[PDB]
Amino acid sequence: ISLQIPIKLKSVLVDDWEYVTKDKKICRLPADVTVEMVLNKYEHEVSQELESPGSQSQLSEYCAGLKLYFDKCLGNMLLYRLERLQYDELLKKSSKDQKPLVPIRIYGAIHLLRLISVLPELISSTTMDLQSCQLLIKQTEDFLVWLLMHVDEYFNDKDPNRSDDALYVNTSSQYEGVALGM
Amino acid sequence: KKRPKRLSSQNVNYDLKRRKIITSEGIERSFKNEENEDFCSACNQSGSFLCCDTCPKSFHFLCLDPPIDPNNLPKGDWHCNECKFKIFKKIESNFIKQNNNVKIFAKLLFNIDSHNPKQFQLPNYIKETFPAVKTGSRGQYSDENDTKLDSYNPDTHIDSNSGKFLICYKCNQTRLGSWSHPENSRLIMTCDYCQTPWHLDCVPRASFKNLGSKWKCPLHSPTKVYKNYKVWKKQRLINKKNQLYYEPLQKIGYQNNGNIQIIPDFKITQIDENSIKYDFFDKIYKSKMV
Amino acid sequence: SDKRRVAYFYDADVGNYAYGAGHPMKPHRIRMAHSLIMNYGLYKKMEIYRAKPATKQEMCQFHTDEYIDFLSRVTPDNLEMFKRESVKFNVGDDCPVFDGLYEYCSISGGGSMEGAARLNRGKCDVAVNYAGGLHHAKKSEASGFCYLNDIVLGIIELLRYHPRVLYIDIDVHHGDGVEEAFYTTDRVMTCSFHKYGEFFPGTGELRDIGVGAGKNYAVNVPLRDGIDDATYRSVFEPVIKKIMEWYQPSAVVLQCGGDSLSGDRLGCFNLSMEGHANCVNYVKSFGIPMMVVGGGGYTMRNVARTWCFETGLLNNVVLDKDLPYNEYYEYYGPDYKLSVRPSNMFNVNTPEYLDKVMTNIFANLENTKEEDSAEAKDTKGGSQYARDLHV
Amino acid sequence: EEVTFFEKAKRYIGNKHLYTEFLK
Repeated sequence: ISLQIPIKLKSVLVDDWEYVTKDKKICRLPADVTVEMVLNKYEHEVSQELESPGSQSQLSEYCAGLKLYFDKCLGNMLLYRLERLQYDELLKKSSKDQKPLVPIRIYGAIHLLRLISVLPELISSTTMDLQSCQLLIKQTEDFLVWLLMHVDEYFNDKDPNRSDDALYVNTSSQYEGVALGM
Repeated sequence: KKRPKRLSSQNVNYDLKRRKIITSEGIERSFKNEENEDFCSACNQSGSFLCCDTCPKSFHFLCLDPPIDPNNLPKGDWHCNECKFKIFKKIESNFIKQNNNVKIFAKLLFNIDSHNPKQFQLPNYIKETFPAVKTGSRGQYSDENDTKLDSYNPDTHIDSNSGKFLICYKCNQTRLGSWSHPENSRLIMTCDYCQTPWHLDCVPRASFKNLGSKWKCPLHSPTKVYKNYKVWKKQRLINKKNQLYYEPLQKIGYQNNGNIQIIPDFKITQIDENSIKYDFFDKIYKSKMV
Repeated sequence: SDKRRVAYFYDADVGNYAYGAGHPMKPHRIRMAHSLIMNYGLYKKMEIYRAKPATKQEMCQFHTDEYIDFLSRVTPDNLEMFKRESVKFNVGDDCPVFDGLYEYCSISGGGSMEGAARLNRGKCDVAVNYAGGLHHAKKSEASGFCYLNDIVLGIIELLRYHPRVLYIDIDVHHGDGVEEAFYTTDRVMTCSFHKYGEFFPGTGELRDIGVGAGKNYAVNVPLRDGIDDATYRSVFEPVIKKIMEWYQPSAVVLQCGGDSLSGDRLGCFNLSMEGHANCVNYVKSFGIPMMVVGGGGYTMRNVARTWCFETGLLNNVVLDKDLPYNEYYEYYGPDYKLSVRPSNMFNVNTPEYLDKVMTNIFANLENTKEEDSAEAKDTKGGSQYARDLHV
Repeated sequence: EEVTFFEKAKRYIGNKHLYTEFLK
C-alpha cells in the first residue's frame, strides 16, 4: 500500500513544508519546470534504456492517468493555506483572456512529488484491487528511483534572496496576511 | 479622601462608557411634520465561514476548489463538494470504460467531488522518519520552537542542577555583581541545545526570547552556509530502523560535504579526529603552496 | 545653538479624531501640544501654517492605488463588507477604523509634504510637523499600529533639493517602513534606535545595515529595557558624530517620538527632559537643513511636555517649567510642571555592550565613504487665535 | 611546529559537548 518514498525525497518534502509554513515561501507560478517537462524528460530518457515487450503501453497509460489526476486533485488536497490566493489569482488570470482552467502546466515537480506522497492516504479508503496496486507501487518506486538521480537538477538547493532561479517566490506581508486570513 | 464612588454623574456619560440618555429621546423638529463550528473541516482553522444546512461543518471562502471572493456572494445557497452528491448497477463499471487511457486511474478520478477540499498534511510515514520534525498546533514545521531588580541574575546564574556557577565562554567572568551596586551585574542566557553559558554583551543580544524559535548558541554548524552558489541544508537525522547507517572505511579525501558523526540514499558517514587533523594540515599545506 | 528659522504646521482637525476606546496611540496629543505652544507665547519667533489635505494622485507617490482608494472608501459602516482589504493591510483587526480616517491620512500627508516643500524652497531652515509622524506603515500596509508613512512621503519630496537625506528614530517602535523603503539606495540613510524586544514593527537588527547601493547605509541599534540619560548620551553622541563626519548629509529628518518617555502604555525607555532634548539638540548643532516630525507618545502628559520643550529650545529660548492656564490646565501631573520624571527603573544596557556596538558599527562604516510637486500652497491660518485665557 | 593544536584544544575546550562541534 504505502510506497517506498526515499529518505532524500522525504527530506525534500520536509524542506518544502518548512519553506511553505515556517519560512513562508511559495513555488514559482511561471515555473521553468512543470509536470509537462518532467514527463517529457521521462519519455525521452526511460524509453531507450530498456527493451520494448509492451511496457511502454501501460507506462504511457500511467503517465496520462497521473496527468489527469494532477488536475482535479490539485485543488482538493494540495495548496497549503498560503497558496489558496495564488490559485485564485492564477485562475482569474486564466479566465481574463478566456483561456481554459488548466492548472497542471503551472505547478512544478514539488507538487507532483507531494501528490505522489499523498496516494496511500486515499487509496486505502476505496474498493481498489491489489493486482493493479502492486504494479502501480512498483512503477511508482521506479519513478522515485528516477527522481533520485534527477533530484539535484530538479530541486537544486537555492533560496529566493539573491537569484531568480530558486524555483521559489517569497511571501509578501499583504499576501501572508490575506492568505491565512480566510 | 479620593471618594470616587460618592459622585457618579448619572445625567451624562459614565465610566468612559456612554449610557442610553442620548438614545432616550425621539423629539425632533427637523422634518416639520412633512449549525457552524469554530474550527474548519479543511485546515482546522478559525475565521470567516459560510453557513450550511445539509452538513454540520463550516468552510472558508478561500478554501474551495472553485474559490469565490467573499464580497461577491454566490447565487442562492452554496453547497460543499460532497453536499452536491449527498442528496443523490454501479456507475463505476460504466465510468471505467467511458474514457480511454485512464483505466488504472479511473477509480481514482471517480473520487474527486465525493469529498471536501482540504489543506495538505504530510502522511503518517514521512515526518516521523526524522525525529527532529514534529507536527505543529496548526500545521507548522516544528524543529526547535516551543522590569525588576537584580533578582533576575540569581534566577539565571543558579540552575540548582548541581549547585555550581556557569561561566561564559568569551570571557571567564560570571559577573553576578553585588546587591548594593547591581549595575555591574550582567544577564546570562543559556543555550537550549548544549546549555552553554553566554553573556548578553559578548553576543549582540539585548533581550530574552521565550516565544517562538528557541535561541541558538552560535557555537554550532551553520544551517544555511552560502559560498552559481550552494545552499547547504544538511541531511537531517534518521531514527527509522537505524537507516542513517555508519560505514567508516575511507576517511581520506572523503569529500562528504560535511555531515559527520565524529567518534574517538542518505548516509551519515562516520569520521575520526585523526582524519580531520590530517586533512586540515593537508589543506593548510596546499594553501601554503598556492 | 545657532539661530534657525523654525516652521510649524498644525491642523485643527487632527485633534478631534479618536482612534477608539482603550486605544494608546491617538491624535489628541497634537491638539494639546498645539495649545501649549500657543499659550507659551512662542508666536514671537514662529509662523503658523495650515496643512492642506493630501491630493489623491500625489498621495499615491508612496502607497499603491488600491490601498489609497480603500482608505478613502473605508468607514465603520462598511468595514464588515471590506473584509479582504481589512485583513490584507491589517486594518480593523489591530488598528480599528473610525470616522474621518481618510481625513487624518490626508491632513498628515499634507503636513509632511508642506514641511518638505518648506525645506525645498528654503524660506524656513527647520520644519516642525507634530500633526504627522505616522512612521510605522509601509507601501500596502497599516502595520506598526498606524496607517501611513508620511515621513517617507516627505523625505522623497525633499530629495530634489536635498540629495543626501539623514533620518533618525529615537523612540521605541522604530521605523520599519522608513528603513524598508530606503533600503537599497545610499541617497537616504535611516538611523533608528529601538529595543530588541518584540514591538509593533518587530523588525530591526545589527546586521541589516543595507543591500546594494544602500549597503552599510541604514544603521539600526538594538537597545535594552530602559536607558539612563548618560548612557543614551554616550550611545548617541559618537554614533551621530561619526555619521555626520562620514555620510555628509544635506538634510535631517528627526522623529520626535514620545513613545520612549518615562512611562506610557507600550514604551519601555527611561529618558527625562534632558535625555529627550539631546537627540534633537545634537543634530541641530550642525546647522544643516532639518525636518522635525513626531508620531510617538502613548501618554498625553509626557509627550505634550517633551513636545513643548522641543518647541521651546528649537527657537533658542529658555522654556520654563511652569504651565500657563489652558483648556488642559488640570492635566499634566500633580505639581503641574513641564518635566517628565525618570522612573527608578533599572539600566539594563551595559557600557561593555555599548562599546561592542560602537566597535562593530565603526568597523562596519569604515569601508564606506503629479500636478502639484514642490509646491507650498497653503494658508497661514493665524487670523483667529483660540486662546482660552478665561475660566 | 604545527602539531600542538590538538593538546591546545584539549586544554582549552576540554568537554566533548563543544569540542566535537569545533571539529565539525
